[PDB]
Amino acid sequence: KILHRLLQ
Amino acid sequence: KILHRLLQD
Amino acid sequence: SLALSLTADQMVSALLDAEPPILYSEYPFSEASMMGLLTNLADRELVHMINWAKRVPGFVDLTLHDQVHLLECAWLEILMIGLVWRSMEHPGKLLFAPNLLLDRNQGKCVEGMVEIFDMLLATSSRFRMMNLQGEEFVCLKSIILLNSGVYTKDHIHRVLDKITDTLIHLMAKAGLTLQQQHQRLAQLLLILSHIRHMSNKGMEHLYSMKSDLLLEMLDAHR
Amino acid sequence: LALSLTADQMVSALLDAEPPILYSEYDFSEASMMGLLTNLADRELVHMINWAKRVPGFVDLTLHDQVHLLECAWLEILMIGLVWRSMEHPGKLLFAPNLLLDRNQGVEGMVEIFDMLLATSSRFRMMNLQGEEFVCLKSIILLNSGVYTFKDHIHRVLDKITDTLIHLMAKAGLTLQQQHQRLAQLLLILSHIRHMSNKGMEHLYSMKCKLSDLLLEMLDAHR
Repeated sequence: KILHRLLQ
Repeated sequence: KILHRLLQD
Repeated sequence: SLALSLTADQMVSALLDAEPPILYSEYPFSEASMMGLLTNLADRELVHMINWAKRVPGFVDLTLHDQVHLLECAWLEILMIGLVWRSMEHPGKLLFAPNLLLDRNQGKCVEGMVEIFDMLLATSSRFRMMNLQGEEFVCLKSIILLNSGVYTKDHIHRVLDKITDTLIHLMAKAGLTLQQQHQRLAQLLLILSHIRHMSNKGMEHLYSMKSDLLLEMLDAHR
Repeated sequence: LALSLTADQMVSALLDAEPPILYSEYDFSEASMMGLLTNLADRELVHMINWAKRVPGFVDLTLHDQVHLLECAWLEILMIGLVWRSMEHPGKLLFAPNLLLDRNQGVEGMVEIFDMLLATSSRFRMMNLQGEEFVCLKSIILLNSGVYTFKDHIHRVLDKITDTLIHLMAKAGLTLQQQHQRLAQLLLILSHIRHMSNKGMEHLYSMKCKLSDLLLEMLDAHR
């Protein structure tokens, strides 16, 4: 998930 | 519209 | 409009007196049988909702076209908050009727209703944890009727301010502080955003699942 | 942290975390404007993710809960931002400082969503919505839209934002009755923003059946 990566 | 009829009775 | 001249207690008693009755369903399930019971129940509840709407202070003062638009927008929302209110004292179950008490596993009988069933249960537990009172429920339900289609107008917002004065007046009698009054007011109205979400997702399947009145109510969202 | 903030410190923290106003690559088809709107929303999602990190109480949530709240509210947050920028432009939606559209420039079925966004913008204009109140509503949308789709910590932050909104209305000279009415008026609009997002997400899935890797994963979250 790109959203999970950008949030990390 | 049936809603018109029920809103007047 | 005689609704603006009403006091807070007169507003509450007018809403409590206008409450529709708790209907029964037709005396295991399948996809077409459960949808048949729910459709038949919702179709009969629409007749009581329409007469309940006329008794909401300020609704009669609207034109016939504005009355139709508000009911067409919020009819599923009003059915849901009523179902959620009935299911408060039944954790983990939805009380569609006194003889129709369904749980999660019953929602799997039709493909796609489990998601709405879980959201309805979460809303019921949310009201249950808030100790939602009947006087607050009838205020929230009338707000849905007037607000859900107001932007699709000065009289409606004036009546909406009256229900807010009614809600705060109810919380002051319960002993809440000034800080607790606006916090609970904000908490209750934010749940209306989820009730709107549940209605939008539920309506989405309803005009794909396809009573002439229930069809005209359904086509109004296409 | 968030529970140990004053109302004034809550306002300054939200105002300081505001994302910038991005430009589009404008200057026209129905699919050329959709390319501009999709390209703009895609670049705005990058700033929104970093804006959500700076919302008080959001970092305290788990990574799975942060992903969930943004997946459910991303279109709501974009819409309330668009509506806020369009306040000073009646009858027009300011997607970007160089992209200002009215009814006619609105795609198959996007006209209904356009009118609802305009009606929401005029509603904010009639209320004379303040930027201090706007940043509170936008952060309320982020925390509330997915709170029941998973909680005590999130509701505690929501109560603090409500205290912040009431604190702002008391500074504006409003009486206690006027504070509660305006607070209710603002939160009922969030019910309409949820409605616009649901209808918009429905229209966005029909176009995928006819972007970028992030906007597709955001769309797939709503199935």
